[PDB]
Amino acid sequence: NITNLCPFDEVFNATRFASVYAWNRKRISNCVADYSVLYNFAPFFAFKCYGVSPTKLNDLCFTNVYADSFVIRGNEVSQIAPGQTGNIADYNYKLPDDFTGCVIAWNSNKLDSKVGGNYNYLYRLFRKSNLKPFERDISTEIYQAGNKPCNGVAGFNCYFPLRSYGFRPTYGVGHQPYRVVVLSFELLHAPATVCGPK
Amino acid sequence: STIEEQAKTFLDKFNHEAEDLFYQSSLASWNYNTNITEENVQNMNNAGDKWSAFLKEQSTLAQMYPLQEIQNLTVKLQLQALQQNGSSVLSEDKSKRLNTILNTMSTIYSTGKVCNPDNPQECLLLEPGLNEIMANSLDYNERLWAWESWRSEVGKQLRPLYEEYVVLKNEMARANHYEDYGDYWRGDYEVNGVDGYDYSRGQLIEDVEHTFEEIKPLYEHLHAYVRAKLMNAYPSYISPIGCLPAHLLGDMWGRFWTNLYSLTVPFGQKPNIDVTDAMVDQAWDAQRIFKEAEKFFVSVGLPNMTQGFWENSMLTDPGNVQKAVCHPTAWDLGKGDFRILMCTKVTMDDFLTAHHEMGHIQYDMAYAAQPFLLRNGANEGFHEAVGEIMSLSAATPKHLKSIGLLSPDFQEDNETEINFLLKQALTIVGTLPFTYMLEKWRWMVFKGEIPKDQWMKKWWEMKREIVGVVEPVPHDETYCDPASLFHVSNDYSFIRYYTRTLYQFQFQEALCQAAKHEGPLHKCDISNSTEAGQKLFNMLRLGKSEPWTLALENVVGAKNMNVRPLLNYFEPLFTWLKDQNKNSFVGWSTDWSPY
Ligand SMILES: *[C@@H]1O[C@H](CO)[C@@H](O)[C@H](O)[C@H]1NC(C)=O
Ligand SMILES: *[C@@H]1O[C@H](CO)[C@@H](O)[C@H](O)[C@H]1NC(C)=O
Ligand SMILES: *[C@@H]1O[C@H](CO)[C@@H](O)[C@H](O)[C@H]1NC(C)=O
Ligand SMILES: [Cl-]
Ligand SMILES: [Zn+2]
Repeated sequence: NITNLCPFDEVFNATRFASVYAWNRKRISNCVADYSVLYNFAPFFAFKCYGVSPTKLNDLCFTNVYADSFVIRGNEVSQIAPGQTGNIADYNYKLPDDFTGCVIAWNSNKLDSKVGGNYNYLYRLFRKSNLKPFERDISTEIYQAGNKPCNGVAGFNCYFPLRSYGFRPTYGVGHQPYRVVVLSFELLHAPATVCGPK
Repeated sequence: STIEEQAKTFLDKFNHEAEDLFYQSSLASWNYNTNITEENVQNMNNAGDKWSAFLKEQSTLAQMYPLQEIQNLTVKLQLQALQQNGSSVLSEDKSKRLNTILNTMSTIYSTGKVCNPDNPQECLLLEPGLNEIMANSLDYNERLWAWESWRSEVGKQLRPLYEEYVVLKNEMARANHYEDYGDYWRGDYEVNGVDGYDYSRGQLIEDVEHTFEEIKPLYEHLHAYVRAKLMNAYPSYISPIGCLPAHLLGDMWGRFWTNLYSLTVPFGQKPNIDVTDAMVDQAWDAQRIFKEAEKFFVSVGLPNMTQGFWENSMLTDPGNVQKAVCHPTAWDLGKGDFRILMCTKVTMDDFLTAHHEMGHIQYDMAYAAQPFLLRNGANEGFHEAVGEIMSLSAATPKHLKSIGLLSPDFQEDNETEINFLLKQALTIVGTLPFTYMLEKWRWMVFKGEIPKDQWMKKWWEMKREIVGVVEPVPHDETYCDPASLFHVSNDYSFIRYYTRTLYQFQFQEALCQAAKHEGPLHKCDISNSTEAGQKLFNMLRLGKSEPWTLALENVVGAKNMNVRPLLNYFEPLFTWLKDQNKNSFVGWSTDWSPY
């Protein structure tokens, strides 16, 4: 039978993804969990699963199917995983240690790169402390790197936290843009009203 | 927060912004070089000025750190490379004066043209015509007059400018807590803050003199042989026991003796190993040559080139509708963008040059994971050595016959081996004394050991003593022979061509041991040697994040420069010359002159 399948293409086939410092989160809680992600650019660069195996995923029920998305560099995809260190993992997007889900990443050079440089994607470079798991911080306050507060002005020892990317088609595979999306699954000890197809 | 955290944050921000801006500038410069147009010229110009202003303001902001409280050697080296004040230390007047002096020097050297008494309208400039004569002219008087007139025309006009440039650079470097500009140049090899691998600037001169002490015998015998062979081509002008004229070296300055092979050929009956005609018969092209170089490099164990390389790099001249500089160039635009600009033709020279450029690009990619301020070679000589070892290993007959260029029905013999070794010595070991004496003279001038009224006298005396090249005619002190060279008038260090020439053989002999070689060093091929490739990559990956001595230890196992591999390379040629250099007295008498 069929009730209504998941709008997974709405996040996998979006016209433009969101930045890392403001990564979006879409709650999928009332849809038939049809995991057929293969048709979205089957040649995935990184298709890894944490806490669940690849295909048995399609025949298991869950309460929340939260889906997070953002764009990062090709060499930064390794930071999107349980127990990782770096700029992204700590200051932009942190995954829990016992994360149960999947992480899909694919190249988006043609879409998110221009001959003149796509400076629309920003990322946090400085922060007072490391972010917690699944924490979101839009703060754009001047990071105090010196001793005085700087009164909230950009100057010496007072740098702006967010930095741009400037993706270009001539960049190397390591620096080309990579659209990444995470499929978070968690059981809240609640009745799973919806499940996947049989 | 201690100063270390502030330094780390500033260095990260600078890394990001400078990476972006340097990629922009390199892209503009590439667009200009690959297409000479006013629009691309303007793009290169504005990109360059913005990048330079960003670098200058960042260095100004970097000077706010004492650098003595920091302990991280990486941050220390990054700041040292970024905190160098440079020419801004002197007052603005001295800055403008030195900039004007440099500009006029470069323009006078480039726009220099010599009028001749043969015809009132028969002037020829340096690059074309004059070099053709100095290389292929067999007439004594013609090349003598040309060599004398070029100097009398350029050095006499540059001497008043050099008298200002020397003192200006001395007052500039001394203000930077240095002894002189010659010492400032030697700061590249300076290693401090790491016991066991440290290296002072003063040790460079001593080590170079020690290496030249061992280079001398082979060069003495080579010079004796070249002289004995030149007596037949230029009779009534050369001495049996005396030095050689300066206009019989094959070039305007005698830096390279490649043009003397046509006269000092040991066995001219058998032609040299040339695979030019063998390539056109197989319908070879730039793409095939570069793919063969790729297969050779990956066979050693190095990563294959980026996809953007084959897509963005221009490896063949599109014709005179997209005009570009035909010089072989390696372009590391940054952020994983690597390209090679070369008008690749179907010739063995183009094959070797493509191998060299591919090796340079491999080196550039090795340390790609290092900071922007450390994305460079260990020193000014390591890059060219790493690029030349590949061309050396590729030019061997075994490699040419393994890839299908040389016919299997041909076994090398001693005659062709001696010919190739001697032709290589004409440019490798034949130029070492020139570079050494030039650098020593420049150092002594910058230090002040040579008074202003003894420049040319000391220059010619050192030439006679070291290189064994006598002056053809009396030269007044208003002359300036050193300024006649490009690297001297354009304010470019020249010792790199010596230290690099030694590092070349140091690496060649260090990689042959890993490949389990069983013959002479000139027949070694690092192809299919995974251990040698990994040993080399373990050093190319470091780049500038570690001292150059430690990098040298990784490959060669020695902490300091060594010239024994250089002599081992030309050991068969040395024995052949010794066996042949007995018909006349070996050496030269500096007291004799052709006038
Ligand atoms: C110095 O800083 C760099 C970059 O933060 C770091 O990788 C290195 O381990 C530090 N070394 C020390 C603690 O001396
Ligand atoms: C590396 O070499 C292999 C074998 O030739 C090839 O399949 C692959 O596409 C190459 N990759 C790059 C980045 O050139
Ligand atoms: C390297 O290996 C290839 C393939 O086995 C072979 O064709 C080539 O002759 C070898 N080259 C040398 C000289 O080791
Ligand atoms: Cl000279
Ligand atoms: Zn080179």
